Amino acid sequence: MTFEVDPMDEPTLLYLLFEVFDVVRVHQPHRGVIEAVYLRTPFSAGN
Amino acid sequence: NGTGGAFEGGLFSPYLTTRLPGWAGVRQNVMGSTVDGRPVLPANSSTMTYATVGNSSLDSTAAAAA
Repeated sequence: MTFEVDPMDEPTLLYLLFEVFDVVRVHQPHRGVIEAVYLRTPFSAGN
Repeated sequence: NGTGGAFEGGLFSPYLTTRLPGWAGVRQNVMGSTVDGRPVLPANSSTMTYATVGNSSLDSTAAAAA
């Protein structure tokens, strides 16, 4: 992507957002062990 | 100037890969002042006299010393 922005003497910064899904699944199967799995579909952060 | 003169805008060359990383020191010549709770100017900049590491001196602790 290439943006064309009219000039400013002060060095601003572009702020782009890629809208994604940011779901979460919270599971607690015992007398308190809160286990959650995360999933950001397009921009996943997981090894 | 060098990237400008009479040509595409000063940001023509790159692909702007440097998604502004999350940490201090991404401001080249800001007279970054105001250590927290201390009006004293901490940094002449983030681009000088930082080889030598933190002053690590006494800021305002006076009640504990007494």
